[PDB]
Amino acid sequence: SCQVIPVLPQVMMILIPGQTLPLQLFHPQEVSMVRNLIQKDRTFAVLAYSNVQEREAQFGTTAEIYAYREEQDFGIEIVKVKAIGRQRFKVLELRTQSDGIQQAKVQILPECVLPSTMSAVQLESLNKCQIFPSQCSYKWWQKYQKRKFHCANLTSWPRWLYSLYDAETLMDRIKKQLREWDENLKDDSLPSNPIDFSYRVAACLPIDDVLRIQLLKIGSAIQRLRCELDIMNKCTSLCCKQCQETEITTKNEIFSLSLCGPMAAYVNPHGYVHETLTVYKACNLNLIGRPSTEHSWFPGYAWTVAQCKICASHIGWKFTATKKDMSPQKFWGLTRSALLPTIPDTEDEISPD
Amino acid sequence: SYNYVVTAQKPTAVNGCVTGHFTSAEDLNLLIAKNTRLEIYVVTAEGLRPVKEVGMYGKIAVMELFRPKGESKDLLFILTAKYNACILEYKQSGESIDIITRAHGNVQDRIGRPSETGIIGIIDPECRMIGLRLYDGLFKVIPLDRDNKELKAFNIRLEELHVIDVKFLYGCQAPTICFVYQDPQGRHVKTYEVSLREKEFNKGPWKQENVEAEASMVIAVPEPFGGAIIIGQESITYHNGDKYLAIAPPIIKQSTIVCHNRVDPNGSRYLLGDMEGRLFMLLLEKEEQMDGTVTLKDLRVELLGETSIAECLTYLDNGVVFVGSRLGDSQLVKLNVDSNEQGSYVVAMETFTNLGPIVDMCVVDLERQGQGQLVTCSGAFKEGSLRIIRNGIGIHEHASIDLPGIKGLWPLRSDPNRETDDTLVLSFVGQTRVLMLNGEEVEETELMGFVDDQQTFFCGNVAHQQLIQITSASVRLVSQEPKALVSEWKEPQAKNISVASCNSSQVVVAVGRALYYLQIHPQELRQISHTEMEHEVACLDITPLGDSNGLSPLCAIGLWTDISARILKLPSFELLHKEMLGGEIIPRSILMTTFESSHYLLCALGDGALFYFGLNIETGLLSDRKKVTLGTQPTVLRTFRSLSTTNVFACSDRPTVIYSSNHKLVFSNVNLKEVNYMCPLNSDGYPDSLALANNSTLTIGTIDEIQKLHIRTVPLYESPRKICYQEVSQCFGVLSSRIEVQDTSGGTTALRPSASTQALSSSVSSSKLFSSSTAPHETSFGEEVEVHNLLIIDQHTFEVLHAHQFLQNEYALSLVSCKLGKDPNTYFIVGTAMVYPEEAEPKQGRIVVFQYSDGKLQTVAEKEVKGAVYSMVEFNGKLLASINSTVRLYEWTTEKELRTECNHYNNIMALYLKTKGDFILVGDLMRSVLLLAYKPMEGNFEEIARDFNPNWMSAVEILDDDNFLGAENAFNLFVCQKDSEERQHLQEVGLFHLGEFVNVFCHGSLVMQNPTQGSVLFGTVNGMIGLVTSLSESWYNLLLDMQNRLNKVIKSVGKIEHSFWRSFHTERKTEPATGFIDGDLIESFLDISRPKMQEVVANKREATADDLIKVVEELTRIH
Amino acid sequence: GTAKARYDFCARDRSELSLKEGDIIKILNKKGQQGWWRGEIYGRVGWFPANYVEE
Ligand SMILES: [Zn+2]
Repeated sequence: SCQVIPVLPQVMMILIPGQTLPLQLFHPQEVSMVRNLIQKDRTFAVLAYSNVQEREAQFGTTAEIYAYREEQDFGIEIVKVKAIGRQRFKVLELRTQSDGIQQAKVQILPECVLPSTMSAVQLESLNKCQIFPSQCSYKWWQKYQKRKFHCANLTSWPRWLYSLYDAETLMDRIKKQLREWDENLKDDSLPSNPIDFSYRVAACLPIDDVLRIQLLKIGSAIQRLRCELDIMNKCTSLCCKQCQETEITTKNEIFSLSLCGPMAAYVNPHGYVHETLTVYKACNLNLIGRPSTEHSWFPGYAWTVAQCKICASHIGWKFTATKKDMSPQKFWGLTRSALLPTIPDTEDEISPD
Repeated sequence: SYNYVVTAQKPTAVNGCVTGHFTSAEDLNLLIAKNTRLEIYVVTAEGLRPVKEVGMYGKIAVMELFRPKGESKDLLFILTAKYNACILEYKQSGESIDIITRAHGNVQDRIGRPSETGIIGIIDPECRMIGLRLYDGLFKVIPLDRDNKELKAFNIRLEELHVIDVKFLYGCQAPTICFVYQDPQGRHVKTYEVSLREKEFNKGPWKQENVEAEASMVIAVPEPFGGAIIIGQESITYHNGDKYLAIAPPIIKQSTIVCHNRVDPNGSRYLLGDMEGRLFMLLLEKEEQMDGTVTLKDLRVELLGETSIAECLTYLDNGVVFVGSRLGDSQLVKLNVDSNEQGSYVVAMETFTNLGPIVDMCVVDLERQGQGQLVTCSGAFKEGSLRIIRNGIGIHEHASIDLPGIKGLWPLRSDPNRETDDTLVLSFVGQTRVLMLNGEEVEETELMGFVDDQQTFFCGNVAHQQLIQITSASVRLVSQEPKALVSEWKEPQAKNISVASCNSSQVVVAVGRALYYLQIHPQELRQISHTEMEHEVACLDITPLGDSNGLSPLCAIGLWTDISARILKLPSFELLHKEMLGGEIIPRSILMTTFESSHYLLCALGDGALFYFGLNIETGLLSDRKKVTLGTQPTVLRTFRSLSTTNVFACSDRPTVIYSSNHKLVFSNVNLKEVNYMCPLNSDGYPDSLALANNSTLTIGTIDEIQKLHIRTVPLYESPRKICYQEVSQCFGVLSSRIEVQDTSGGTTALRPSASTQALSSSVSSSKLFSSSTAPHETSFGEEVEVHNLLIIDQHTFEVLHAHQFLQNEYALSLVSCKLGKDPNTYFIVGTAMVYPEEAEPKQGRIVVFQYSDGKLQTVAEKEVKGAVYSMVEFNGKLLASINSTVRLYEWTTEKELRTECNHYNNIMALYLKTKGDFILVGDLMRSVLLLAYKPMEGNFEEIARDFNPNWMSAVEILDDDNFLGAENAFNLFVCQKDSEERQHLQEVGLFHLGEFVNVFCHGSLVMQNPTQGSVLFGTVNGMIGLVTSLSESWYNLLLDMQNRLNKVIKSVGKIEHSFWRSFHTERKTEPATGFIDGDLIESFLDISRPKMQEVVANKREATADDLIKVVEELTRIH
Repeated sequence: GTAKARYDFCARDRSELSLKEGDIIKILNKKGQQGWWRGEIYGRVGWFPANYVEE
C-alpha cells in the first residue's frame, strides 16, 4: 500500500513500532497540525534520518497520536502529546509544502513472519509433541530441545543449530539477559508474540541511531531477535558518541530502579526527549555544579550533570539518595543520544542477521 | 535460466497407511501414502499383491477410508498440503483399472494461521461428516451427503486454540468429538456434539477431565467398550465418564510412544510403536457384567519386539503387520505365538527399500564403468545406512566362450529324467554347432538326428517326450529317449524355409509368401493349414497364452511390402485386426506375451522401433498403440522368468528388459554394450542363468533384480551425517553419531553395537587444544549423549576400516577430501564445533587434517577456531572454511600447517559454501544468498551481489557462474541469475513447487554417457532423488506449451490442475511456476493413448505428433 | 532580534544553550515559563532563562 502521510518538523527520534514518542509543542503551527491528526484519525510519520544535518531519510515508522494534554497556562497554551509507532515504511518522496512541513510519499513495508523451522521439514511427523506447559530449568530445556527439534536429525544440520533460529528459544535467551537487568516477570509485562517481543526489546536497548536504523530495516521478526542478541552479547560496553574511545559503562552494570524497563523515555521542562538508561556505576565522567532535585525524574534521588572526561559532552547525570533508607544509594542516568555501543578489544560493528 | 527437473527415484518414505475394502467389498486392502504417491495393495497369505499406483498432485496430509449409506465398497478421502479435499472411487472394468473423482474442492481459508500440530482430519463412524483442523481455533466440517460435489464446507469458531489430538468418539447418539487440548493451566480432555443443522458445539457426554502433562494421543474406542484412551510419557488413562482407569508401567518410560493401530474390530487389542523402534501390545481386558454390556477390567502393556522406527502401523491379518517407516526401511513383520530366545514375538518377513532421509550424498564412478553411482547418507538412529544407487540392470558374467557370429541360441534337455538343461544349440552362418554342459564344462558335441550343415531358426524340447529342429533345409523331429530322426517335413518344391516359429505343441513355418501349420504328435508332423499371404513374410510367433494352456488359437506375422502386424486363427487363417505400420523398414521380430494378467503384442523393427498393443486372447484384436525406440539395430525378442514373473529381453544396440509393473510396460536397460541374440539357461553348473551372445563372445551369467535402478544397502546402526570420496585410498569418509546413555559409573555405553564401535581400527581424538575448564559437565544418568565420529568405510566391500572418535561435546559438521597446496598427499579435513548444553552459541571449534595411512587415521594438522565450522570446500589448492560469520581462506604451508591467508566478515551465518573457479556462493538458513569472489592479485575476497529475502533454506548449488539453484521454504526450488550498471543484486529467475524437502545438491549423472546443458542430482527427506538439467530457451518455449496442452488431456487425481500444484507457495506468496519444466508431466506424453497425442499436438517448424515423440524420448535418456 | 547576554549560564543538557555575558543571541522563539526562550548564536541552538539575559 501507498499513503502520503505528514511529517512533524521538531521530531529528531528514530521511532520503532510499539515505542512511545513523547512530545511538548510550543509553536502554534505544529499544535494545530497535531489537533487535525486527532479529528481525522490519521497517522503522522517519523523519518529515521541517516544525515540529520541536511534532513535525509530512507526509512521510518507511522506514529498514531494516542494522548493529548492541553495545559492552558499564564504564559502560553503548552501541549504534551504521546504517540505510538505502528507500521514500518520506505521513503519515496519528500514533498515540502509552502507551510514548511513535508508530506512524505510512504510505502508501508510488510511485517514478514515465518513458521516453525521444523514444520517446513515434515507435515505430520512430531506434530503431537511440539508445545508443552511450564523438576528444574536445566532438565526442562534439555528435554524441550530434544523433543521439539527431533526432526532436525532428518536435515543436514544439528538440533542446537535450529535453536539459534527458533523464535521461542531466541525470546527466552533474551528474557534471561533482561531478567539480570530488570526484576520484572514476562507473564504480562513482556509480550508472547515474537513480532511484539522483538520491537519491545528494540525500543528498550541502549543503542545508537545507526543501529536503530539497521534494526528498523530488518523485515523478519526472527532476524530481528537474532540481531538483538548479537548486540547484547558483542557490545558489552557503552562509550561516548563524540570521542569513540571513552568507556563509560558495561552490560553487567545495567539495572531497573523504575519498574518500567531499564531505559525509559523521559522529558525535561524544555520539551526535549532523553531516553535514560539506569546503571549502578559509570566511570570516566566529570560532575558539574551542585546536586539538584528540580523536576527530578527519580524522586528522592538528587541529580548532578555528568559530562565526558575528554570531550566534555553531556552524557547523563549522577543520582544519589538523600535518605539512608533508600536502596541503592547511587546510580547514573545515561542518555541514549550520547552513548555508542562499542565491541571491546579492536573489532568494528558486525552482527549476523 | 530455463531449467528442466525430473524424478530419478520416486519418494520411498511412508507417511500414512490404512486398511479397508477400497477395491472390492471382499478384498482386504492396504493403502500407503508415499508423499506425492498412493499405493494400492491386496492382503494375501503370501503378502501384498500390487494393483494400482497413482500420482497425486499434492503431499498427502490426511488419508482415510469410509463407506456411507448406499455404497457397496469403501471410498477414499484425501486432503493435500495445499488443502485440496477429494473423495476417490476405485472402478475396475475388466483388465483396465481407473481411479475416478466422486467429489473435489479446495478448502483453503481466505485468512488463516496454520496450526502448530499440522493438519488433523477425522471421519465420523456413521460417515455423516469429516472434521478437519487446519488452523488454530477453527474446526471445519464437510457435510457428507450424496449431493455435495464441490465440497463446500463450513468453518466453526472453536474457543480452544492449542488442540493436540482429536478423534470422533464411537458409540454416541449424535456425532461427538473427543480431544486433548493445552492451555496455561494444563493439558485436559474435552468433548463436544457437532450439529450440522445449528453449526455449533453443544455439551458433550462427559465433563472436562485433567490428563498427564506429557499426554499427547487420543484413541476412538469402538463398541462395546466405548470412550477413549489417552497415551502419555509415563501414564495411560481411560475415559468413559464414570470410569477413570490409569496405569504407569515401567516398560514404556524408556521411549515416547508415537503411533497406534487397531487389531480387533471391537478394540480389545492395539499395537503401539515408539521412537526407539519398539512394538507393544495394549490389551483392554473385559469383565463379564451380566447386564449384556461389559466393563473394562484393566489395561495391560506387553513388549512384542524390535521393529523399524515407524511413523504409522497397521495390522493386516494372521499376525502379519505392516510397519510404515519414515527414517528406515518399511517392513512386513509376523507376530508369533512363541517368542525367540531373545524374547521377541516379532519376526521380519519382507523389507521395502527407503533411501530417506537423504542427509548427504556424492557421485562416484565406483567400478570405472563410465556410468556414475550415488552413495547416500540415509536413515537415522538404529536405521542409519549408506545406499549405492545405479541405473540399469547388471549381468554377472561367469562363462566367456569366444565364438564369433552366433545367429540364434536355444536351451535343450537331451535326457528326459533331468529337469535341468544340459545342452545349448548355437546357430551359425550356414551351419549349426551343438554344445554340452557337464557342470561348468562346455564341449562341442553332436546330437543325433540334428543336421549340422544347415542354419537353424528354432530348436527345443516339445510334446510327447520329443525334440524339434527347424533348419533352412527342413523341419526335423527326434525321439528323445532312443535319439533318432522319427519324422521330417520337407517343402514340396525343395525350397528353403525363410521364417519359422514353434511352441510346445505347434509348428508354424513360412516359405516366402506360403505358410504351413503343423502339429506335434508321437513320431509325426502333419500339415493342417496352407495359406498364401499378400507379400513376403517378415517375422512370425506362436507363443501360447493362458486361454487354454496347450495350443495357441492366435498367430502373429509381419509383411515386407505395406508393413503391418496381423493376427490369424490357426485352423483357417482368418485376418483378425490388420494394424498397419508406418515407414520404409520391415519388422525383424514379433512376439505375443502375458504380463501380470493383460496380454500384449510386441513388434520390433530394423530401425530399433518397438510397438506394443493390448491383445484379447478370444477376439484377437489390438488396442492402445504405443511406439518406443530402444536401439538403432534390429531388436530380437525372447522370454525369460528369472524371479517368478515373465519378462522379455530385447537384444539390440541398447539391450533392454521389457517387463511390467503397475499394469503398464517398463523399459529398463541392461548394463551391456551390445547383445545380438540370447536365451534363458538352467544348467547344473549355471543354475537360473542367461546365455547372452554378441558379435564375438558367447557368455553365460546370472541377471540382477529386474527393476529400474539397482540399490545396495549398507547398515551402520547409527546416524550418518556427511560423506566424501578419496580415490587414492579407495574408500569413503563418513561422519556419524551414535547415541550413548550417561552411565552411573561415569562413562558412556551404547544402546546397541554400531559401525563406530564395531570397527577394524579405532582411535580417540586425544588433544588438549580445548582446556578442561570450559563448561561443567552436569549431565545426570540416562541422558542422551551424542558421540560424534568419522568412519573410513571401504569402497568395494563397504567394511568400516577405521572409526576415529572426536572429543567430549565435539560435533563434526563438515568434511572434505582434497590435495592442498603443493603437497602430493590427499587428506580428509573435518570441521568441528564444541557444543556444551549450557552454552547456546558455539564459541569454540577446530579444523583437523587427517591422513589415512597404514590402516590408521593419522592427524597431520589441528587448527583451533573461535567458532563453529559449518562448511568447507577446496578452492584452487587452498582450504576455504566458515567459522560462525567469517569466511576464511587457509594456505597449506611446506611444514604441513594451515596459515590464515585472508578473511571476509559477513553480517550473516555461513552455513552453505559452494565454488566454481574463482567464484564463492555463500548461504544462510534464512535464504541469505551472497556471491563473493577471490581476486588473486588483490589477495582477498570482494562482494559481487546478494539477495537477502527472509525465507527458510535447506540447500544451494552453482549451475554456472551466473545461474544459482537452491531449495527454499514449503518444498520449493528457485534460481538466481547474474546480469553482468546494476550488478550488485541477484535477479530471482525461477520458482517451482517441488513438493519434497531437498537436503543436498550434487553435480553428476547416473548415465553411461558413451540435448540438455548441465546435470545436478538432489536428495530429499522423503527418499526421492531428483535431477535438474538446464535447457535452451527455444526448447523451454516448446516444452512450456506442452505443459499447458498436456494439462487439458491428462485426467488428474482429484481434478487438481497442474498449474496450481507446481506453482510457488509460501503461505504469504503464491506465484505461478516460472523458469522450470515439470519433467514428469512431459514424460507422461508417452503414457497417454495414441488419439490423445493428436489432440495435444494440434498446431520454419511443424508440430507433427511423431516429431514430439522423439523429443520426449530424448529427455528420458538423461536419467 | 539582538538580545544581549548579562550573566553566565552553563547548559545542563544538549537542549540548553551554554552562555557567557556579552554576546547577542538571535531569538527564534520567545515563549515559556520563567522566561525560558529558544535562541541561536549562528551555530549552537538552545534555551535560556530571562533573569540571566536581557533584551
Ligand atoms: Zn567523550
